[PDB]
Amino acid sequence: KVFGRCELAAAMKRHGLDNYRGYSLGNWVCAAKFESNFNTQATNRNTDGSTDYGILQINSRWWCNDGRTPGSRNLCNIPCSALLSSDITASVNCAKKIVSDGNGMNAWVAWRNRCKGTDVQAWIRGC
Ligand SMILES: [Cl-]
Repeated sequence: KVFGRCELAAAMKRHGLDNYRGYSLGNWVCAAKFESNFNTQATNRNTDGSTDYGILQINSRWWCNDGRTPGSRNLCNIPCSALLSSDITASVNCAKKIVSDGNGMNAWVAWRNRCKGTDVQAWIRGC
């Protein structure tokens, strides 16, 4: 599915992301916009043989297991296929582990480059 902006904001808030580990809700909404264009089925292959999966483009080298990525660590203990559900639960649960690992939201390249330093609360304004 393709979420609307406020639709995703509300779902992410229900799933506990607002202010999680220091990151206000707008950060997460902006990240999803630029990572997946709000599409729960987005996938992108990388040079290292990994793939990024779902609404938050979770990577198959470190975080989820897709069975085809060399050096897999599966630190979220989740099959990547679950991260292509239209229900965001598994992606949120893994994102919480990622953002707790010690480098904040820097794991998300699109957030680092296109969200960080901007007024991210604009992404939840009007909702
Ligand atoms: Cl604005």
